[PDB]
Amino acid sequence: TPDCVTGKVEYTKYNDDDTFTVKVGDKELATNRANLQSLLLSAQITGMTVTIKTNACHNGGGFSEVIFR
Amino acid sequence: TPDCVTGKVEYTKYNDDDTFTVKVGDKELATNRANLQSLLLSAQITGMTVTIKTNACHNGGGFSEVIFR
Amino acid sequence: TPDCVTGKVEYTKYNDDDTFTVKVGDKELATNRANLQSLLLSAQITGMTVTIKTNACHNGGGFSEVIFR
Amino acid sequence: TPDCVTGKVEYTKYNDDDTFTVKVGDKELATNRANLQSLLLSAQITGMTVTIKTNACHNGGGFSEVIFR
Amino acid sequence: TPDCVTGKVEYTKYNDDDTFTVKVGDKELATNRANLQSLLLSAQITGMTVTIKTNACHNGGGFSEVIFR
Ligand SMILES: OC[C@H]1O[C@H](O[C@@H]2[C@H](O)[C@@H](O)[C@H](O[C@H]3[C@H](O)[C@@H](O)[C@H](O)O[C@@H]3CO)O[C@@H]2CO)[C@H](O)[C@@H](O)[C@H]1O
Ligand SMILES: OC[C@H]1O[C@H](O[C@@H]2[C@H](O)[C@@H](O)[C@H](O[C@H]3[C@H](O)[C@@H](O)[C@H](O)O[C@@H]3CO)O[C@@H]2CO)[C@H](O)[C@@H](O)[C@H]1O
Ligand SMILES: OC[C@H]1O[C@H](O[C@@H]2[C@H](O)[C@@H](O)[C@H](O[C@H]3[C@H](O)[C@@H](O)[C@H](O)O[C@@H]3CO)O[C@@H]2CO)[C@H](O)[C@@H](O)[C@H]1O
Ligand SMILES: OC[C@H]1O[C@H](O[C@@H]2[C@H](O)[C@@H](O)[C@H](O[C@H]3[C@H](O)[C@@H](O)[C@H](O)O[C@@H]3CO)O[C@@H]2CO)[C@H](O)[C@@H](O)[C@H]1O
Ligand SMILES: OC[C@H]1O[C@H](O[C@@H]2[C@H](O)[C@@H](O)[C@H](O[C@H]3[C@H](O)[C@@H](O)[C@H](O)O[C@@H]3CO)O[C@@H]2CO)[C@H](O)[C@@H](O)[C@H]1O
Repeated sequence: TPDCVTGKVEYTKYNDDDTFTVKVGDKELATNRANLQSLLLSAQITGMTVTIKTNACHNGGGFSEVIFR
Repeated sequence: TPDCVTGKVEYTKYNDDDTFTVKVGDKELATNRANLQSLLLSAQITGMTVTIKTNACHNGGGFSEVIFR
Repeated sequence: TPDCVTGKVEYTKYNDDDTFTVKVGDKELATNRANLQSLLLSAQITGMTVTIKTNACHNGGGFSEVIFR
Repeated sequence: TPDCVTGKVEYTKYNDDDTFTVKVGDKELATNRANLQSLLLSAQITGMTVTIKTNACHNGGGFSEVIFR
Repeated sequence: TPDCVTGKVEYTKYNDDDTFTVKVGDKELATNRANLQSLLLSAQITGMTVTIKTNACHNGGGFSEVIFR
């Protein structure tokens, strides 16, 4: 799966449908994997660099793959 | 969904019905989303600014949408 | 539900029946809500003040309501 | 249940059968309670003193009762 | 189960199939145990030394056993 955006998490958002949005770089991307919520908030709090891989690389696009560095 | 309140979390409370209350600004709001409990307490401990979006913007109103900054 | 004890968490204990005991103030109180375990240990580690509300305000009494401040 | 060992956690280990081993003092003990995994690793990271209570107080013995101080 | 790699966690990755990859030493290894995701990310953030034991000791190999030191 290709890299879409790499960077620090600017903000996260919990959605009415239980999905979770993350803003990294110039894109807001959303995931339906509940296990990733606490992991992503942890990366945001600690300032980790994350890479989000997705073929839906556009604002509002979905993802499931994330590299935490 | 419109913004209701934005600010640091003053206190959180676990309710007898397993819902979770948060006090931000001048409003106590509650959520039935279990996944938000650990995320909100983490935001409270670390001093994050949160924005709660809800149409029930009154004391005791419910919500599901939260932006963590 | 009336306030029972307010203070820092002195110690916590995981019980054989999966309930969880917290000592706050002059009382040991126990809860059967699994979701509260990680929340309470977090309060203990970070030194938060908690208020436990319960009508069984005696040693070994049960609770479900907790305010994290 | 009698106290078995009190001390700081030296190391923890996740096992193939989903049990979790902890080395405290001179004993390696294991638990089948999944809820204790994140609580014990948190105690390990923060340097908390824990007391494990069990009648199987020997290497490889099981436990479920833990006091976090 | 034999020791495969020991070292600090270089990066972690959440996979489309809900498995979780860790890079330690010269190998990426992945686990299907959900419970390990938060524990491994915590090890990564705090700089713990982990030892992964597995008989599939090759890049992309699976594992379930990990020692956190
Ligand atoms: O969390 C939401 C969602 O994330 C992942 O799927 C993403 C999009 O939601 C999905 O529409 C997209 O589909 C791809 C095909 O996989 C690809 O073969 C084709 O070339 O393009 C479409 C549209 O871009 O895939 C992305 C991930 O790359 C995840 O796979 C999915 O289960 C779900 O978790
Ligand atoms: O966690 C509790 C609850 O939060 C969200 O719902 C909120 C209120 O509980 C709900 O009564 C309120 O409904 C609104 C409609 O959104 C609005 O379209 C209609 O005109 O008026 C009613 C009454 O105010 O909505 C808020 C959130 O905006 C969440 O949506 C719900 O699933 C549940 O989680
Ligand atoms: O986690 C254990 C338990 O906590 C809460 O219940 C507490 C006691 O376990 C329960 O015996 C006690 O019952 C009260 C009645 O609610 C009250 O109406 C009556 O007058 O007195 C009895 C005895 O004090 O209530 C406390 C909490 O106040 C929680 O409600 C329960 O679901 C369970 O989680
Ligand atoms: O997590 C594993 C396991 O821990 C707890 O049980 C422990 C041992 O695994 C169990 O064999 C042992 O049983 C004792 C009885 O307590 C005692 O009354 C009897 O006389 O002898 C046997 C020793 O062979 O007890 C320890 C804990 O004391 C936990 O109770 C169990 O449910 C399980 O979680
Ligand atoms: O999380 C993935 C997976 O991890 C553990 O299994 C590992 C490999 O996935 C599995 O293919 C490998 O199988 C071994 C046999 O156990 C061994 O008897 C034989 O000699 O070699 C094969 C191939 O290497 O075992 C490793 C762990 O050593 C875990 O056991 C499994 O449940 C699953 O969680």
